[PDB]
Formats: sequence, structure tokens, C-alpha cells
Amino acid sequence: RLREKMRRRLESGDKWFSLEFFPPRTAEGAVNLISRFDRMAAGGPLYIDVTWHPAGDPGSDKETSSMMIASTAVNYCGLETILHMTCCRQRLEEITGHLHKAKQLGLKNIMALRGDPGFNYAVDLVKHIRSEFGDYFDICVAGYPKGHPEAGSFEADLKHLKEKVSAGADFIITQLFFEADTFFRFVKACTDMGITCPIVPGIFPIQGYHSLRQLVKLSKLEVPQEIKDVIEPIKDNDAAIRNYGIELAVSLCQELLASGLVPGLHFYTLNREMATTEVLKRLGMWTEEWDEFPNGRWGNSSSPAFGELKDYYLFYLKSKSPKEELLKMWGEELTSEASVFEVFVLYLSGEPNRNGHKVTCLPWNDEPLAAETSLLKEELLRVNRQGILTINSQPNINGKPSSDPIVGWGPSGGYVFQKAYLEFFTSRETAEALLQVLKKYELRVNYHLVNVKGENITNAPELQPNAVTWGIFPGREIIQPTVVDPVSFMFWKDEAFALWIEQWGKLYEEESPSRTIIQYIHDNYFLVNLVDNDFPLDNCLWQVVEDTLELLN
Amino acid sequence: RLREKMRRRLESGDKWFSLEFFPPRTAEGAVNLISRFDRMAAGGPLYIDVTWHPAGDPGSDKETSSMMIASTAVNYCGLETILHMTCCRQRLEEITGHLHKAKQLGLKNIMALRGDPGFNYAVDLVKHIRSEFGDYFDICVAGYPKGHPEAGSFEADLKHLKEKVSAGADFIITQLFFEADTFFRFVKACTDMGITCPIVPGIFPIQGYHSLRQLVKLSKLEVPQEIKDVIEPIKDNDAAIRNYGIELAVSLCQELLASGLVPGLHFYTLNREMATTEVLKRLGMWTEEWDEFPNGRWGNSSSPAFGELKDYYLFYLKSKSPKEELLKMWGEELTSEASVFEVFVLYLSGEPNRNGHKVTCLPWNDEPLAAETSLLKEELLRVNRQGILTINSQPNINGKPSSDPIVGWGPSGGYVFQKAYLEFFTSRETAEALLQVLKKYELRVNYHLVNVKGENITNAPELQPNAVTWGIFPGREIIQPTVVDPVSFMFWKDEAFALWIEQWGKLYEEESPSRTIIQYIHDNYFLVNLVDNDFPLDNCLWQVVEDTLELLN
Ligand SMILES: Cc1cc2nc3c(=O)[nH]c(=O)nc-3n(C[C@H](O)[C@H](O)[C@H](O)COP(=O)(O)OP(=O)(O)OC[C@H]3O[C@@H](n4cnc5c(N)ncnc54)[C@H](O)[C@@H]3O)c2cc1C
Ligand SMILES: Cc1cc2nc3c(=O)[nH]c(=O)nc-3n(C[C@H](O)[C@H](O)[C@H](O)COP(=O)(O)OP(=O)(O)OC[C@H]3O[C@@H](n4cnc5c(N)ncnc54)[C@H](O)[C@@H]3O)c2cc1C
Ligand SMILES: C[S@@+](CC[C@H](N)C(=O)[O-])C[C@H]1O[C@@H](n2cnc3c(N)ncnc32)[C@H](O)[C@@H]1O
Ligand SMILES: C[S@@+](CC[C@H](N)C(=O)[O-])C[C@H]1O[C@@H](n2cnc3c(N)ncnc32)[C@H](O)[C@@H]1O
Ligand SMILES: C[S@@+](CC[C@H](N)C(=O)[O-])C[C@H]1O[C@@H](n2cnc3c(N)ncnc32)[C@H](O)[C@@H]1O
Ligand SMILES: C[S@@+](CC[C@H](N)C(=O)[O-])C[C@H]1O[C@@H](n2cnc3c(N)ncnc32)[C@H](O)[C@@H]1O
Repeated sequence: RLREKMRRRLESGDKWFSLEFFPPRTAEGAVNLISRFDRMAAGGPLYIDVTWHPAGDPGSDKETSSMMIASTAVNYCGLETILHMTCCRQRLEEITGHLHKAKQLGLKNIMALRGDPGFNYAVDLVKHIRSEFGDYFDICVAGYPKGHPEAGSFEADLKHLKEKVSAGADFIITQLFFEADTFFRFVKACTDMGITCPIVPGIFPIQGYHSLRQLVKLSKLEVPQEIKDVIEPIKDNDAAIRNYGIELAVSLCQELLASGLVPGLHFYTLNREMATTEVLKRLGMWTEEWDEFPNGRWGNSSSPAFGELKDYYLFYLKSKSPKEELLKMWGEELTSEASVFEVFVLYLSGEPNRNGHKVTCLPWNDEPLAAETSLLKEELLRVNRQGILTINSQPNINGKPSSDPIVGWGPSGGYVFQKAYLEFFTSRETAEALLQVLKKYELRVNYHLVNVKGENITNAPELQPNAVTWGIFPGREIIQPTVVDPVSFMFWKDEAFALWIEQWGKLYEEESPSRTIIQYIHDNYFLVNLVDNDFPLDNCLWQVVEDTLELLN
Repeated sequence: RLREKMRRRLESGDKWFSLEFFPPRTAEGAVNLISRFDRMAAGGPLYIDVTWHPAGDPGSDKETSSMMIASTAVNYCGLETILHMTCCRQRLEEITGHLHKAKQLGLKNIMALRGDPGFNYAVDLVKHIRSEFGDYFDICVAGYPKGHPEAGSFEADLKHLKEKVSAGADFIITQLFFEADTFFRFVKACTDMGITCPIVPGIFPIQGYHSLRQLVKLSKLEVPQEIKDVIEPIKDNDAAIRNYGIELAVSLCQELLASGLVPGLHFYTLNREMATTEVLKRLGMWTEEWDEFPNGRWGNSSSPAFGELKDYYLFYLKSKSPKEELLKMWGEELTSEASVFEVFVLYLSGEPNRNGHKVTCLPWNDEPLAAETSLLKEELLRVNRQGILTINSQPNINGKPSSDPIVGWGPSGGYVFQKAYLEFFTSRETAEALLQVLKKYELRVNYHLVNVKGENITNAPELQPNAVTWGIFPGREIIQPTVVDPVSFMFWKDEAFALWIEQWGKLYEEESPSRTIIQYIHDNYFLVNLVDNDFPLDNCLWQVVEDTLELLN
């Protein structure tokens, strides 16, 4: 049993580590994840666990399902695997079937959580598993060193934690923390209540700017000033960020293990090994494609680490974004699609709406408009004003020092290149006119068009990813941060279209004309993605759009 | 047994195919080869065979040894594996030990060859294996549809083939041919003699320009005019070459299998699957990193297909290069290293030697000096004249259409880039002066220096390959044809240094002063490799060399 070995390790004074992975968005991602499992197992982790993300039908039977990732790890790889579980908006028989399948599939360890929106708290699930399936499953539960964000207080949260662990459970996994002192405080507090189950500290290695930028938003974590200050100059050079994160992790882990109150370190891998492996090797616990820079939904899809961090349970919708402010931003009600066009335009121009409220966000892009779109702002306003609703773009760039404050990245002393591209929704009429016009730009312009119905039109290769950003650096291969890939793009459509009726539509009633307008847009508008391959020349995307309008109008 | 299944396939009218691989030069090459084996096995090849190359100690115990490649294929992969064998300059007990090990290792099939320079002909080996190891091993033998190059005639060669197959053997593998008619002629001729063992036709898919260029040299094969003519315009665009080769292979194989006299097709893979897989899928026999463009010793070392084609047994030293002409070219005798410098200079300038003979070749570079060195000829003459003996180089190039007749390659409508680099030998004194001078070019210049003793000095990353040539093409990832890699470079030194005393030294007697000069050079001269990373600027390699000379002189 897991608890048994953990106690037969604690009593011997052995220190162990564990690794947390999340189901890859894509099948070849699953294959690469399994390869990662095999390679990391040589370190001798006590157990791995697979995150349970409610959004992506976790209890399904596809090769992406967390269930099957865990099942493959435990059967084929032999690694101890804990399957996470959530309760929010789940019915009794669904949970029952899931646990039955897990029993059949051999998921001997179930990690019980509550998730986020016949079960309300995590205590209810632990109690369901203990009542029905007996003591087959080993149950651990989440603990929070500073207090769950929405708890009334840290003391009542500790009381509820006691209640949970007393019902069932076997050990507590503790959310990431930046200083060992707080974890010691938490351990002592639990000790006073007499929580006998071991508490395992969560270690989050900062790996690239994206992780930091997401993490800083989480208020209660209170990222120390030092980390932000040091990173900020380095911000562009992710590799340096990773090194600093490794240094921080080693320091924190050394301080923890110095005390001996820590049975073992729980590392959130984010499906990226090198960082965690280096940290473990520095501590010395390591027993003994290289895609480690996901670049959100743009980088290599086949990478197991592919995926926007905001989809990770830790940063899933924490940016509350109150619905009343969204309603006041994008207009209380819409008279016609012209209103939608206006909203898209203001998001880029920045002038206040007629009601005086600036449109600060859109359903798709949450992050602030980067400083590269200053080179496209006028043309973007042009296209958006004329019904071409851009949701992403970048200018074509020739060789430029990697130290350029606007467009530079990567190891200093390199040269960085970009291909112009344009992601935008359009009316079916505009889409067809765009298809006709492109015929004369076929050689130099790559385009993907897809409807919510799934109909897809593309001239790019069926499965070859079109490289769009790359850099030349001394003594190193060619880095390709940004990619346009039909596979990543094709399923991305489902998210992009869903956002129309999920984030914007819900703001309006079911019979309101605004809802009808949004539904019309969601049903008919195409999703389009254009790339200009002639990067050493002037950006023709403006010209092709202009001739599309001239043909249509 | 292999013969058994082949006959139980022939009698049923089943058609089968086989795949031939060669031991990769590098360990990760072996791993990738094993992956290729696993993936190709889904086609259901009857048997694979592993080439036996005498040069690279084939009967060794490293992970590159053909023996162990075969052993891993048969044990771990389960694929029927034939181990090739050679006789030239091998002793009785070495062969005996090799076969004993094979028996222990489970290499149930031994392919008996003669190789090239107590055994003289392949008949002696087949007879040794049949005498000592009984009928455990299944023996096939090479046959030649047009006649072995050095045979007296095709009829006496056929008689000797009969003799060989009568002693032992079980089937004949036939060297590549371009037209099925000749194979039919060979089959009929053998039939008249009553060769009862099945004859398996060798299929060579042309995959890239390098293969064609090597193959055309082999006279007896007599490459049809059509292939050369069609390829020549395409020559630069390898992918198109591969497509044409696939078409040719499909046509030839269809014509063969139409007759029914062919039990099965034997494909020389060259450790590259896509081409062979496509051909098989076209025929329909397929049961059901992507590095497929080796670029000789420059491309990705980890690729199983890495390696100069001239090392392949088929094109191993066929370019006789008579020793008397080498002696008359590079000087009958040498008075000092100045003579070597003169030879190196003339190789690039092209003026006739004082004796009137033009220096057409050097031990290292056999291929004619490409048309890109016209952009460096004056500086190359400078450096060579001043004791910097270049054996490779390329100019730094910014964006240039891929259709450029001089430097273009790859899919049309791309942009091609190059980093300047310089491979050259130097005196130890010049080497140290170069090391001192480089300190001020450390940021932009990457350098590797290594001696025959193995001492190595480098500022590049320990194992990261420095990319030196790349191209930007529509709707495609960044292609990296040419790489500078410490791993490939580090063992390459052994070949480069060995050539000094093997190809040049042997021309002079053991006590001759010329031999002493060549030995001095081979012992003391460093092997150097410089790369200029600032490709959008003027080539500084000339400047750094000039300041190296200024410091020294
Ligand atoms: C290691 C770890 C892994 C995680 N994995 C995932 C994952 O895979 N998927 C995912 O969606 N989320 C995951 N989370 C996040 C977690 O699911 C959310 O924080 C969730 O909202 C809280 O679940 P819980 O287990 O704390 O349940 P609970 O403790 O029941 O809920 C937390 C809140 O409920 C309160 N509470 C608990 N019991 C009572 C009670 N009896 N009366 C009143 N209030 C009570 C607590 O005070 C606290 O405010 C993970 C968190 C951690 C630390
Ligand atoms: C399918 C295939 C695979 C190969 N694999 C390899 C490999 O892994 N490594 C490698 O180094 N080479 C390889 N070769 C090349 C081969 O080893 C060379 O061509 C070699 O020089 C000839 O060997 P052989 O088997 O024909 O032996 P032999 O037939 O003994 O030698 C060929 C020559 O000997 C003559 N000869 C044969 N018997 C007699 C006799 N009794 N009296 C007089 N003359 C005789 C023939 O007429 C012919 O001219 C391969 C060739 C083929 C077709
Ligand atoms: C992931 S980036 C694409 C650029 C690419 N990653 C690179 O290496 O430069 C997202 C970019 O899309 C641009 N852009 C984002 N949202 C846009 C919108 N609604 N309309 C027009 N342009 C937008 C922003 O400049 C933002 O920096
Ligand atoms: C999104 S791009 C550049 C975006 C935009 N052009 C800018 O600089 O503001 C930067 C990406 O390059 C990738 N990157 C990849 N390898 C890197 C490396 N060795 N060093 C630094 N960044 C790297 C990371 O995914 C990283 O997110
Ligand atoms: C494999 S290429 C290197 C260029 C690279 N492959 C590219 O993509 O352009 C070999 C080149 O080395 C150059 N060069 C070769 N031998 C040389 C020699 N002895 N001295 C100076 N330059 C040489 C020739 O131009 C030849 O084309
Ligand atoms: C050696 S380089 C260019 C040499 C030199 N610059 C010239 O053009 O004469 C060409 C290499 O690019 C690689 N190449 C790789 N991928 C290719 C592709 N899709 N199409 C064409 N060539 C490719 C091949 O290894 C091929 O040998």
C-alpha cells in the first residue's frame, strides 16, 4: 500500500519526492508524456499523480482522459499513480461509475478534491469512497498553508481540514508556498489539532515567464517582491528564468529538508522534466524532443506541456472578471453586429465606450495587448472596423537583435524573426470573398478557415506545423517559439466559438435580441488564420484584406 | 526456420519484402534505429538484415557494432535478422569466435560475403560455417545481375555463383538494378544452370542527390540517362528527388511482381523509412524526429541515417584513385611543410603543379570544390598559403531566394541562410596564437580545436549542436541541413587524422624524409573548426585569422 511504504520510509529516515502531471491536450502529447514517465522514473519517484481537470471530460475514455493517463502509468510504467477527483456539479452515479472503473482499471489511489463550480465539500467524497469501496483506495487531501481563498478564516479552515482528514484520508498534500517558514507554521498548527497524517509540501518550480505572470495574479500566494524584481529584466529570456527558479527551488527545498519534519517533496512538473530533474539532482535525492518552452497554445502541439496555463487547475478562472463589469464594458444590449464591431475596435484603440467605460478585455485574450501591436494598431483598427474581428496578430519582422526591447527574446546576441499572421472572425460573406481573393496570394499566404459546424478549408499541409517565429542564437539550434499548426488550431476552434455563447451570450437573457445577435455570430461567423510567408517584404495581409473588402463591398 | 517460412510463403503465392540497415555511427543513432525497427515492423517485413562493415570493427561489443544491432533487433524487437559476414584479411579464429558469439547471441541467420581488401572467396566462408556450425545458420549469398565488377566474365561469374550456392547457402540476394529486364535475364541464366535457391531482387530507392551522385560513379550499374537528366534541374530540391525515386521504385517493383518470378523485394533503407514505406504502401504490400535528409557527416548526428554515403559498403572506395597518380599530384617527395602548403593551395587555385599535374583531390574532400567557394577563393588561398590548411568552409549568407543557382536549395519560394565556418589544420604554434586571439571574438565566434592525442578545447556547449545552415519555407518548419556538433566532430577527428598517414603517408617509404614530415604533421597539427555566428555581418573569420598570423609572425 502507498501509506505503508510512506511510513516504512519515514521510520527509516528516507526522503522521497513525487511528481504531478496533467493530461496532455493531444494524443501524441499523451505518447510523449508516457515517454517522460519512463525517463523520469529512473529518478525513483515515490508516486506520480495525474491532475483531474473537470473541463476536459476527465472521466472519459479517450487517450487524453486523466483516468487513462493514470491507468497507463500504473499498468505499463508501473509508477504509483494517484488519480485526483472533484465534486462540483457531479451526480452520485457518475462518481460511483468513475470509482468502479478506477477499481477495474487499477487506480489504487484516489485523491479527493472539491473542484470549483449530491456533494458540496471534499468530506462528502472521502466519505462516499470509504463507505462504498471500503479501504481499497488510499486517500490524500489538499491542505493550504495560508488558508483556502474563500474560507472564513485560517482557524475554521484548519478545523474543516481536521474534519476531512478524520473522516478518511491518509496524508495531506500542501499547496505551493514560497517560504518554508509558513509551511512550518501550518505543520505546527495542524499538530496542535493532532493531525497525525503526514503533510507533504508542494514545490512549484517557476519555469518561464508565463508561470510567473499567472502565479502573481493569485493574491493569497503573495509572490515575494524579490522574485518579480529579479525576473523583470530577465523576463524575456525564459531560460534564465528557469535557472533562477531552479535556484529558488533548491534553496527552499534545502531549508525544508534541513528540518526533518518533511517526509517528501511534491513537485508540480507541468509536464516539463529538466527543471525538476535539475532541482532533484542539486538536492541529491535523484537516484540515478526537448520541448520545455510551451509558449501557451502556440508552441509545439505534440509537446506534453502544450496548453495555456490558465487551463491548469491552479489558474483556472481565478481572474473572476465580474459579469456586471463585462456587461457594462461590451454594451448592456446590442442593436446589430455593428455593436460587436465597435467593442472589438475599442479593445485595441483604448478610447472609452460611449458610456465612458473602457473595453479592457475580450473573451479570448485576457492578457494585456502586448507592445508589438503598436506596429499594427492603425491597420488593426481598419480591419476590425470593417467586420474583421481580430483576436490575435503579429507583424512580420526580419533580423533584429534579441535584445530589442519590443520584439526581442531568448539568449542575448541572437537574431529574431517573425512572420505576419492574423487570427480573426468574419461573416460568411466576407469569408467567401476572402477565399476568392487569396487565389492570387496562394504561394506566399497560408490560410486556415473553419466554421463551428467543423467545415474546414486550408491550403497548408494537412499536419505540418507552419513555423512563424524563430531565432538565431550562438552555438545553439534554431528555436521555434511560435507555431501555426492545423492540429492545435483545429480543436482550438471549439474553445474560441464556445466563448461566444459562454462568456458573451450568457450576459444577455434567453429571448433578448442581444442573445439572438450573439447566437447568429456564433453560428455563421468563420474562424480564420492567415500567415504571410514573405517575411522580408512588406506585410501583405493588410492588402489582401483590403482587396477582400473591395471585392465584397 | 527462415528458408522454411520463405518456401511456405512462395508455395502460397504470398509476396514479401525485406529491409536492410547499417550500424549507426553513434549510440543515440542506435536508439533511434531501434525505434525505426519497431515502427517499420508494423509493415510486417519478412526479415531485416544489418550490414557488416569491416571498417568500424563490426565484430566488437559497443552499441554501434553490427553484431549487437542485429542481436537487439532479434531479441528485443523479434524481427528476423541476417548478419552479414566478410572474409578479406580475417583469420580463422576471429571468424570462429564471431560465429560462436552469434550462436550465443541468437543470430540464427548469417549472410556470407567476401568483402574487399585463410579465406579468399565467399565459398570458403559458407563452407567453414557449414563444416563447423552445421545447419543451424541460414546462409544467403550475394548475386550480381550484370556481373561482379572484377569477374573475368558474366559466365564464369555465374559458374562461381553456382559453385558457392552448391556448397551451402539457401537463397541469393541480388544487387540493385534499374530495369527488371536484366534481373529476368539473370534469373533465366541461373535457371539454365539449375540454381534452385530463390533469388531476391535488390531495390535501391534513390533518396536525395547524395545517393544519386555516389551511385552514378559505379560504372557497371550504368544509371540510365533518364534518371540523371530528370534529377539535374531538381538536384537541389532533395524532396523532389525522393518523390521521383519513389515513383521509379514503384514502377520497377510493379513490373517485377507482375511476372511472379520474384518471391520478395529487398529494400536498401539506408536507415530512412518514409521512402521505403511510401513505396510499399504504393505497391500495397504494407500490412498496416523525421530526420530523413542526412547531409553526410554534417547533419544531425543522432539520426540513424547519419554518415557519409562513401562509408556504405556499396560506395566504399570504389573511386580507386590510383596511388601513382596521388604520388605525382601531391609531389613525389617533400622537402618541408611548405610543400604540403603548396599542395593545399593548388587544390583550391587549380593551377598545375610545377611538374604540370593539377592537384585534383585531397585525402579528405573527394567531391569537386563546390561553386560556393568562389565567394571565398582569394581568402582561402591566403589562409592556406599561410599554413592554415582548410579542408572545409562556407560563406555567411543572409536571406537569399531558395532558387539562387549558387546557394539555393529546398522548396522553392523559401529563404536560405548560412553561417561562415572554417575547418582547417594548423601548427601547434598557430593553434595557440589562434586561441589567444579568439578571446576578443568569444561572443560571436564558436571554435573547436582537437589534437590527435585527443586533447580538445572548445567554447561551444558540451553537446548542443550549433546550427549553421537553415531555410525558411512556406507552411513548413525550419529546416537545418548543416550542423556543427561536438559529438560528430569529436570522433570525426580520427578519420581526418588517420587520413594523413593512411592516404598520404603510405605513398612514401618508411625511412623517407617525406614520411617523417607527414608523421610530424599528423602528430602535432591540431584540427580546428571555427564558426561565425554574426551571419548578417561581414565574415570576420578572415580578420581573426589575419590577427592570428600577426600575433604569431
Ligand atoms: C495538491 C492539490 C491538487 C489539486 N488538484 C486539483 C485538480 O486536479 N482539479 C481541480 O479542479 N482542483 C484541484 N485543486 C484545487 C482544489 O480542488 C480547489 O482549491 C477546491 O476549490 C478546494 O477543494 P478542497 O479539497 O479544499 O475541498 P474543501 O476543503 O471541501 O473546500 C475548500 C473550502 O471549503 C471549506 N470547507 C471545507 N469543509 C467545510 C465544512 N465542513 N464546512 C464549511 N466549510 C468547509 C474550506 O474552509 C475551504 O474554504 C488542487 C489543490 C491542491 C492543493
Ligand atoms: C546484398 C549484398 C550485400 C552486401 N553486403 C556487404 C557488406 O555488408 N559488407 C561488404 O563489405 N560488402 C558487402 N557487399 C559487397 C560484397 O561483399 C563485395 O561485392 C565482395 O567484393 C564480393 O563478395 P562475394 O559474396 O561476391 O564473394 P565472391 O563471389 O567470392 O567474390 C566476388 C568475385 O569473386 C569471383 N569468384 C567467386 N568464386 C570464385 C572462384 N571459385 N574462382 C574464381 N573467382 C571466383 C567472382 O567471379 C567475383 O568476381 C554486399 C553485396 C550485396 C549484393
Ligand atoms: C502569443 S502573441 C502572438 C505573438 C507571438 N507570440 C510572438 O512571438 O511575437 C499574442 C499577441 O496577439 C496580439 N493581439 C493579441 N490580441 C489581439 C487582438 N484582439 N486584436 C489584434 N491583435 C491582437 C498581442 O500583441 C499579443 O501580443
Ligand atoms: C512568446 S515568444 C516572444 C513573444 C514576443 N515576441 C515578445 O518577445 O514579447 C518567447 C517564447 O520563446 C520561447 N523560448 C523558447 N526557448 C527559449 C529560450 N532558450 N530562451 C528564452 N525564451 C525561449 C518561450 O516559449 C517563450 O515563451
Ligand atoms: C558539405 S559542404 C559545406 C557547405 C554546407 N554544406 C552548405 O549547406 O552550404 C562542403 C564544402 O566545403 C567547401 N570546401 C570544401 N573543401 C574545401 C577545401 N579543401 N578548402 C577550402 N574550402 C573547401 C566546398 O565548397 C564544399 O562545397
Ligand atoms: C547540403 S545543403 C545545401 C548545400 C549548398 N548550400 C548548395 O545548395 O549547393 C542541402 C541539404 O539540405 C537538406 N535538405 C534537407 N531537407 C530538405 C528538403 N525538404 N528539401 C530539399 N533539401 C533538403 C539535404 O540534406 C540536403 O543534402
